[PDB]
Amino acid sequence: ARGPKKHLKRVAAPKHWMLDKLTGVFAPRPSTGPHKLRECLPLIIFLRNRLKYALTGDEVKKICMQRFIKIDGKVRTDITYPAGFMDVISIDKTGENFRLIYDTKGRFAVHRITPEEAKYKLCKVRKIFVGTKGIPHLVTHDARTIRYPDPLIKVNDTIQIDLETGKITDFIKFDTGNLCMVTGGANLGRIGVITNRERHPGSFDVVHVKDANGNSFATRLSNIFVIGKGNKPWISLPRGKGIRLTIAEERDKRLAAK
Amino acid sequence: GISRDNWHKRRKTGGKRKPYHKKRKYELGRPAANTKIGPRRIHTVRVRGGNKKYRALRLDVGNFSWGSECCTRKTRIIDVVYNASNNELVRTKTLVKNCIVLIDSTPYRQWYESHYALPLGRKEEEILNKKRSKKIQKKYDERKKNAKISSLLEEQFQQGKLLACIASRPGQCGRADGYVLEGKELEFYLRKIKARK
Amino acid sequence: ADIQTERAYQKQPTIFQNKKKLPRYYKNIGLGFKTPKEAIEGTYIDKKCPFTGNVSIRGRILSGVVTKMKMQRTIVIRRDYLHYIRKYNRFEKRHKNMSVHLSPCFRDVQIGDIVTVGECRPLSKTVRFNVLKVTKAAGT
RNA sequence: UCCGUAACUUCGGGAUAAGGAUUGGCUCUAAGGGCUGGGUCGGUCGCGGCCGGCGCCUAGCAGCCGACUUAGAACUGGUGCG
RNA sequence: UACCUGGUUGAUCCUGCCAGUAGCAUAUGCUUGUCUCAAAGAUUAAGCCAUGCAUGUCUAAGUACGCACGGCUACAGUGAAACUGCGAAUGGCUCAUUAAAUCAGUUAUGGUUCCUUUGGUCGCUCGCACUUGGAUAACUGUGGUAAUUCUAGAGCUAAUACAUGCCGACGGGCGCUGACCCCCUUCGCGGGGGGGAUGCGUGCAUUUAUCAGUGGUGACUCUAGAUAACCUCGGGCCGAUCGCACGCCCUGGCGGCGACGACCCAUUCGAACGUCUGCCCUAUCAACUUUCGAUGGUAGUCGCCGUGCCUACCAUGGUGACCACGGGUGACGGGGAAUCAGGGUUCGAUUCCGGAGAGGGAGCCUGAGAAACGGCUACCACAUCCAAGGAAGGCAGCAGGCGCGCAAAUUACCCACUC
RNA sequence: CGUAGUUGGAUCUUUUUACUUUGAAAAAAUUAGAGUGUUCAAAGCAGGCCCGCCUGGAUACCGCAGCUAGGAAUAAUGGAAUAG
Ligand SMILES: [Mg+2]
Ligand SMILES: [Mg+2]
Ligand SMILES: [Mg+2]
Ligand SMILES: [Mg+2]
Ligand SMILES: [Mg+2]
Ligand SMILES: [Mg+2]
Ligand SMILES: [Mg+2]
Ligand SMILES: [Mg+2]
Ligand SMILES: [Mg+2]
Ligand SMILES: [Mg+2]
Ligand SMILES: [Mg+2]
Ligand SMILES: [Mg+2]
Ligand SMILES: [Mg+2]
Repeated sequence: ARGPKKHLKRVAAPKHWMLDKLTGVFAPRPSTGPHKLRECLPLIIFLRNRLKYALTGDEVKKICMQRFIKIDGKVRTDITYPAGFMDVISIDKTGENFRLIYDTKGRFAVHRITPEEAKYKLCKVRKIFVGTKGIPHLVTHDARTIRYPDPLIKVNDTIQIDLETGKITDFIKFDTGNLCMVTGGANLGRIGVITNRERHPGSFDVVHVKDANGNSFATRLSNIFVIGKGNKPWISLPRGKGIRLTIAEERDKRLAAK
Repeated sequence: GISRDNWHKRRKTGGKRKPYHKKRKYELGRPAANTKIGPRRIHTVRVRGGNKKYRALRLDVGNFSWGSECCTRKTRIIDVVYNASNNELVRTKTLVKNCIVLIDSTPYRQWYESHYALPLGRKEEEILNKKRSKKIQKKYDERKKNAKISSLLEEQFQQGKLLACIASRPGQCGRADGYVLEGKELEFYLRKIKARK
Repeated sequence: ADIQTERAYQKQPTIFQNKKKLPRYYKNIGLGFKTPKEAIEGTYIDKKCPFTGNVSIRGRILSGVVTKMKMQRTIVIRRDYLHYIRKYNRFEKRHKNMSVHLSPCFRDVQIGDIVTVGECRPLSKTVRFNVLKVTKAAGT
C-alpha cells in the first residue's frame, strides 16, 4: 500500500470476535486507540453481536450518538472505539456497568460487575521513565500516563487506578505466588498462581503458572497480567474462574445438564 | 531522481540483480549543500514526516568550544586549512563535519583576561591591572596557579587565529559548531598542515 | 602502539583527552561474554569493536570456522549446516559464508578456529555480525 | 592516450582489424628520489679531543639537495585545440 | 477398496511398451421437468476503446449582508454558492514484471519515521490587549475565445485563510559578577566568617563542548541532572478562535461545560530497511565480479535512519562442483487445490495475506503518507475535436463494444444489509 | 590411480552438537473433527426452554528453521606427552 489500511475483511478479522462469514464482506476495523487491533473489542460488535440491543449497524450509532455509552468514566461516541482488557463499559441508563475479562476459552465474556466495582480498574505497568525536572512517569497497558507514581511500582507490576480521577490507589508487585491472568497466546484467559519466573537474557522471559486444580502451564512474561495478591483476585472473576476444562470434561458438564 | 536504494548494487557474489519495482520516494537523495564561507544564506528543505532540516550554503559565524575551560563563544570562521576526506575541498573553502577550520581568537582572549587577569597573546588596562579589593584579589590568586596554557596553543592567540574543528553537520543542521584543537590532536593536525606546505 | 595511520585523528569519542595515561573507554556487553584483557588495556581505536566502540549486540548469536583473513579487520567465516529433504528423508550438507568484523582485541586468530559471532546494526554492504569470542582448534 | 576488436588460422597471427571517445590555455593538486646527522653523562684539561659509569632513534625522525614524468581537478575561449 | 485386462508366438514362459480403466478441469457435442448453492474475458491481446457511472464532505460549535425563503434593533432561524478544513495514498481490477528477488516462518530497530485516536503536557521562560494588519473568492458589473471543469479587467466583503503582536502570571528565586559593610584573629604581613548594592544570565525543543554518576537494560555514547553557549528571517513552543448554558462578587471582578487547535513525550495503526532458514529446469552455461563500486578500511556527503547509498584516499579482495555466474520458465509468492495404502506426483491467474503495475519509460508537485496515474510534466506509441490558430486523452474500476481466439454473462435496481 | 563427495572396526558406569521428549510462540478461511433435525443433504453457526430464562460459537493439525526445559543410548567432537 501507499499508506495505512482502513478496511478489514471479514475472514481476516480476529477469531475471538466470533463474526460470521455470510453477513458481509467486511468487518468493523477498530479505530486507533489504547488497545491493539488483535487484542481489542470494538464497541459495535459488543453492543450488536453480544447484547442484541441493536440489529443493524445504523441502530448502534443511534445508541452511541445519544451518549448512552461510557468507557472508563468517559463518554465515547465512536462505534469502533477499541475496548479491551480490564475496561469498564458503563451504560448507566439500564445501569449495567460491564467489565471485559476473558473467559477460559479465550474471548471476551459478557460479564456484569457491581456498580461500585465499576469505579476502578487494573493496569499493567509497561514502562517507567523520568521526565523534565526529574519527574517520573508510568505507562500502562492502556495508553494512559501517570505522573508522579509510587517509588516502589516497577515494570510489569499491576496498579489499581480510579476512574474519573486517574490516580493510583493501590498496586501489586510481580512476585512468586501472586494471582494472575493470561492475556495472550494459547492460554488466553486461564488463571493461576505464579510458580516460577524463568529469565532469559536478550530473549523473552517465561512464567510458569499453576492452575487451581494441579494443572501447570507456561506463558511469556509479556502475556502475564497480575489480577490478585496471593490467592485473592481483586476483581470478580467470571463463570468458571478461569479453569480450562478438557473437551471430555466439558462434554459431561453438558451431558449432566440435560 | 537521485536514489540511495540498495538494489542498484550488484550482489555479494557479483550477480547482477534485476529490479522489482520503480524507484520509490523514501529512497530519494538530494544534492550536497557545499557550504562555503560568507554572509549567511540558509535554505530549508521539507523532509519526510513534514519535518524541516536547515541546509546552509554560506556561513561565516560559528559556535566553538575551548574544551579545557568549558568556554564556548560565538566566533567567526576565517578559512579552512585541512580536510581528511578530500584535499580539493580545502581549496574551495567547503565546511563539512570534520574539516579543520581557522577562527578569530578574540572572544577567547577576552574571556581569559577576565577570568584570570593575565595577558594572553600580547607582546584596556582596566580589566587586567584593576585595583581589586583584597578579598577579590585573593580569589584571582588561586586561579593564577592553573593559568598556564600549553605552548602550542599560546602561539595561536598571537596571530589572533585559533585552529579549530567542526563537529556539527552543516547542511543538515544549518550551523557550524565544534571545538578548539588542543593537545595531541592539535599537533597531529599541525604537522599534516606543515607537510602540505 | 601508534594508531594514527589515517588522515583524520583517531580517538574514542567519549574520552576527553586534553584535561588541564589517557583513559580508555570500554563497555561490557551482555549475555555472559567477558571483555578481553587487550580491549581493556590496549590502545587501538575502532568504532566497530563491540567492546570499545559503538556496536551494541542484539538479536542472534551464531558460530562458525574462520576461512579467510585477508580483509582489513574483517574475516570470512563458514557456518556449515545440514538440510533435510523430506522425500528422500535424508540430509544434505550445505554451507554459507559470512563477512564478519574482527576487532584487534582478538590478537591471534588463525584459519580454522571456532568463532562466536553476534549480530548488530549493519556495518558494511555485507557485514552484519561481529566477533565476540574466539575458541581455538585442537592441538593449539 | 583511453577503450574496443570479428571471420579465419599452420595457434604464431589476423590487428593500428573494424568501431568509438579524448586532446588548447591557465591555476593547482597528488605520486615517483639522493646526500647528511639517530651519541644518553665533559665520568671530566693533550674552547677541541684521550679510555670507560652514563642511555634507549630500534612502527624513523631531522636537515639540505635534485631531476624529469604520470594521474586527477578547478577555471577559461565564438567547439577551438596532434 | 494397498485391484488390473487385451495386444509379439504354432503354442509357452518373459522383458517391454502400446491400448483400455478411474477420477480431476477446460472446451465441445446431443439432450434437459422441478428446486437449493455457485464459478464465470485468467489462458491468445498488461491488445485498443464510443457513451454513462465509479469520491467527496457541515455540526448547537471556522467564514452568510445571495430577501433564495423567513419569525418579531450588530448578528432570529433555514440556507444555494464561495473560502477554509478533511479525505481523495483506502477500496476495486489485473498477474506483465520478478528465481534468496518477491514471499513464508523467525527475529531486530539500543539503527528510523508516524495524520489521526487515546493519555500526558500546555501562568515552569523575570522579558491596541475590552482585540492588531493587509488581501481575496462567492456576488455585482465589462469581456475575450471555433473550442474545455479556459479565464481576463474593474468595484465590493469575511476568517480557525493569511499576517502581526501585548498584558497577565511576576513577588522573586537561582547561578555568575562584585562595588561595599561587618565580625574573629594578627607585633604586623597574613589568615578566617557572613551580609551585600549595581550589572550579565535564566524554561522546554534545537546544536555543540564539558562535568558528575534520578530511574532503567543481558548490554548505552539510555533517561534525568549540572555547566558554557548557540538557536537558521526559506523563522520551533509559550491559544488575538467558536458554541452551550449563564451564574456569582463588590460600573467593574470572577465562574460551569464543550468544540477547535498546539511544539513535545508516550500510545495506536503501521511503514521502511536489516537477521536466520527455505524455491522450478538447465554444464550443448565453469568460472564470475572489479579504477562505469566489485569486497573491505578511514573520513565525510546524502538520507527518516544503519549501510559503497555516494565521493575522496587506501587495501586487494568477494563468490563458485555443497552448482557461482549465465540462460530458461505455458514463474507473482504464500495460506492452499486435485489425486492419493504408505511415500508421492501435479496444480495454485483466481475472492484471504504480502508484492507489483495503471499504453511504454522517465521526472515531480501536494501531503502525515505517492515517485499517485478516476494528479501534474515531458518524450515514444496510439488516438480525439478543430473555424488549422489550438485544445483534450489513458476502462489490468462497473457495465458495454471491437479485436484476439477452442474459450467466458445485463451499457439492470439500491445504499436497506456489510463497512 | 585420485581430489571433492559419500561412508567408516572395537573400547570408558555395569566438552560442543546432532537426536528424542516437552513447553512456548505460531492470521483466518480451507482440511480433520465436536455440538446442533438447514423438512433431508451440500451447507450455516446457529439455537433451545416455559416476563424472560438457558446455551454454543469446540479441539486437533500447521514440514523445516529459530526459541524452551527434561533424557544421554546412538553419532560426531573436545581435555595431560617438549607437561606450557
Ligand atoms: Mg519419503
Ligand atoms: Mg582483414
Ligand atoms: Mg496370431
Ligand atoms: Mg493408458
Ligand atoms: Mg489498493
Ligand atoms: Mg508503532
Ligand atoms: Mg515466460
Ligand atoms: Mg502503483
Ligand atoms: Mg490496456
Ligand atoms: Mg505514474
Ligand atoms: Mg480508470
Ligand atoms: Mg465457457
Ligand atoms: Mg563405531
